[PDB]
Amino acid sequence: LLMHHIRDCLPELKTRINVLAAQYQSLLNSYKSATLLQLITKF
Amino acid sequence: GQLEDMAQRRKEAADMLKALQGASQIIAEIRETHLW
Amino acid sequence: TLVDLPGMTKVPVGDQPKDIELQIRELILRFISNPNSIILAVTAANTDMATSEALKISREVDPDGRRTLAVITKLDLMDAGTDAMDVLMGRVIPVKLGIIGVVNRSQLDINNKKSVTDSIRDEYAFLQKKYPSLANRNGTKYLARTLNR
Amino acid sequence: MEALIPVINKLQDVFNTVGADIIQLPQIVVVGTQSSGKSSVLESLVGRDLLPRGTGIVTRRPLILQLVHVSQEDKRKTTGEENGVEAEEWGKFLHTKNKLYTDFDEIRQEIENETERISGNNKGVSPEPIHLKIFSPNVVNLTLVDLPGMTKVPVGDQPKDIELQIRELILRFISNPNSIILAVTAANTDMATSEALKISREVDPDGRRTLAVITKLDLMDAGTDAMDVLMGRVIPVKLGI
Amino acid sequence: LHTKNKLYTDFDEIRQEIENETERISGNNKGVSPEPIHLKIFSPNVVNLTLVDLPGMTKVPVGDQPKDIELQIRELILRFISNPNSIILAVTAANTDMATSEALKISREVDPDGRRTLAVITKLDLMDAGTDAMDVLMGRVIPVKLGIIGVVNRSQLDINNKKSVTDSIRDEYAFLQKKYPSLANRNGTKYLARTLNR
Amino acid sequence: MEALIPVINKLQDVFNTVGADIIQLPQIVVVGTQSSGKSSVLE
Amino acid sequence: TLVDLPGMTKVPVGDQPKDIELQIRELILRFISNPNSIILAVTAANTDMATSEALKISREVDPDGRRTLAVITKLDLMDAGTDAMDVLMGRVIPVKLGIIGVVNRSQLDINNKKSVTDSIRDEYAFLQKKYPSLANRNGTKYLARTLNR
Amino acid sequence: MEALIPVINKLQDVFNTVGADIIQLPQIVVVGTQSSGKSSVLESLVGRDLLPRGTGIVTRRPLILQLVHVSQEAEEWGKF
Repeated sequence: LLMHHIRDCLPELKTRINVLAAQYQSLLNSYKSATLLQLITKF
Repeated sequence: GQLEDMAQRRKEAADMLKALQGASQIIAEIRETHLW
Repeated sequence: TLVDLPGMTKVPVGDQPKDIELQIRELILRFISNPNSIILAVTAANTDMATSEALKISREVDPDGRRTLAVITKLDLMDAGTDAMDVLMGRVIPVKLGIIGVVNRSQLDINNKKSVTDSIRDEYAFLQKKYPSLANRNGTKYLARTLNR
Repeated sequence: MEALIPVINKLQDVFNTVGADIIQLPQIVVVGTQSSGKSSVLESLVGRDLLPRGTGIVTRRPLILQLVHVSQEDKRKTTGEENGVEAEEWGKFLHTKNKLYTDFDEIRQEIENETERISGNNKGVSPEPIHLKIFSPNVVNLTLVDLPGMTKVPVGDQPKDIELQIRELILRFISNPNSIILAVTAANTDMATSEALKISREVDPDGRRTLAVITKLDLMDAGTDAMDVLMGRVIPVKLGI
Repeated sequence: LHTKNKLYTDFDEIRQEIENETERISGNNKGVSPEPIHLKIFSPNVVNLTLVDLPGMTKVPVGDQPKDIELQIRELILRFISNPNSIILAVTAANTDMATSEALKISREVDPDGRRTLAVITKLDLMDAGTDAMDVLMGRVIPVKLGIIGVVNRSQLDINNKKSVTDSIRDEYAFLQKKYPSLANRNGTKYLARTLNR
Repeated sequence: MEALIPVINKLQDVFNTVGADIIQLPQIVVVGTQSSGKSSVLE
Repeated sequence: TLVDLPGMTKVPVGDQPKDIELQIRELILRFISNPNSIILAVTAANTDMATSEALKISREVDPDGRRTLAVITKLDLMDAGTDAMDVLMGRVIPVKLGIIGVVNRSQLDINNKKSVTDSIRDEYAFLQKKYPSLANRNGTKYLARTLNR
Repeated sequence: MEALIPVINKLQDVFNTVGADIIQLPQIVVVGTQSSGKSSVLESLVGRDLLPRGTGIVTRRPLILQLVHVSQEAEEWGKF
């Protein structure tokens, strides 16, 4: 029964993992040396 | 010559994603005959 | 310093001053004019977010949301059908910090010497149950970190 | 059969090392009415008495039973994370320093002492679940989780929030969608209602996990109808009876 | 009472009258009505007692029923239980913990103290060995002032056979005499009524 | 002691016939699910 | 005649006209000013009774509330531990007609588009839950009697 | 404010030592419908209960809950 449940939930687990990853990426986007050099030159 | 909330959220998200991916990979590595 | 400001005295009944609503509005405007006051918007989950006056008043001075945070309460008592999944994702309430939900604690829990860790675990469990993929976006620790930021 | 248990063990070890307990790995959670035979079922699965029963329950911390089958081909996997052990039956605790315990009574006493030390005067819960691993040839590979029931009997007095702590622990354990909730009930409480059923209905509108286990089916009386006990036409469960 | 006060010797006439009243007052829809029927029953095996039989929905979908039956039943239960004067009688199948019962669960919302909630066990013909109802009676699961009363009812096969009430009573007495060695006296129609009054 | 219940029942029946269920008096209400044995015990 | 005019609105939020609030207020006053018009104010129970905007606008032009009737809908979301039985009895604002509180369908019932009879049953259920004595007054029958009078 | 315990004290101490104006700490101003659990959320963030909460009205007036610590110019208690 445990094996059957794991197999059944495997697609659901993959879908929820993908949703979590997408949400994390979106929130990270919403929230280097070249940029620092450009800022120093501008200053 | 010379020249916290967001960091915590990023760290938690990265840790959760890594754990989930590792668990999924380990489960996949299990033999097919042992997943019926 | 913790201060809870009632949502204005719309109906002056009793010995309250006639201009009580005007005084409250002026005080709120003065408080929100400067960044010294943290504009934490708290709205009931069951009630429509747009109808809530907290977000409407908060967005007047800080529409961008850099110094304004949106909080949803009454998650435990929220009725079925009025899911807040869209609100959390920001599709309806774009917030530069995100929407953080908190589960209210009743008098019995406080009287039972309930610890903060137990409340945090209960909130995480409720978020997992109701939200299959938004558990880490409404933690109490995350709310505290956002307030500190 | 020999792969899922090592997978769960590795996942638990990784979680302990990283110190994160936001979610729980897939497993089977054993819940039911007080004195419903959960301890008896666990002892039968182990094959020997190693848990309290009756008015003697003292280990209120969550105990994770991870039975491991013993075979010639499984020696390397069992000894991969530890040192070679020639004993047919042995046990260990992850939180301990790889200590090996064989006697069941000694293991029970050590578990009770550790629970008393960690919990202290208060009998609440701590974020350090007890991990138990069994390597015996008479037990097949299986993982179970043991939690206290409605131990309202005055066996030493408990904190007023003991019920709240137990409910929170159960909810956290079942929070994982990949974890099955095992409803252990006696013959009388076949499928009508149970704490496991209530929590399953609360977490999800329906819940894709419903297994009923009936205990003490030997001392019954002849001439008593038991059609609903086996067929379960009243409230059939997805996983059967 | 609302009728001409005619006495119906056969309960088939009573059932037909109830069906006609439901069809007329509620029209085509078989939903609940704000005018509960007034039924008077005079039998020598019962004493002064008042009971309300709310609509029931089959667990396994059988036949045709109104779509809004569930919400109507929920609202009717909420209205009935919330009254402090009326005690809540929760029918729980088997000796399962009444705390987890759906009826008691919903009642706890309006009765957090549980000082006026009662649970009655049904279908005790399946009683076997193991964890009996002793724990429930002792309140180990949760302390209840009113306690729990055990009642034996007909089995599924007996119900399908349209067994008479007298046969059910005889079977209950035989089971109590054979199964319970000392708790048999705790059951019985007259004893059940006395316990309810207490 | 025994004549109170008939009086309460008659009052409740009269009030229900009038069409008002506001009146509340002591009684017992059976709540359960079909096939749970409520019908058998009621019969 | 039954008319459901737009209610009072706070400062515009989003794409609404800047001066829409003034226009709405003027339109409302153009109709409620006449004594013949009946001001059946409806306030949700999810918020404080003193924060109702309908009561505020009624006080703005009808401080005595001679033709103003208070209605409290969505009482199923009303906060526990608070009762308004005294208000319904006219102790604070006595009225010969009396205050009648109609209960609207619940969130789940509203989503399901429940029937009027179910709404009346839910209203009676909640009235018995809170105050059985005033349930008859709060029932739709008293409202119909008041309309007939 | 779990991790803000020492930082705020250090800021107050350095501001006092340097002789600059002692700017008042940022009061938490929260607005919205009553009985929305604002007090409960604030107490959970702080970790201790010091405001009215539970069912019913949870706020009735802006309260200046100024927590003053010595040398800044379980044991929780009120004083007027």
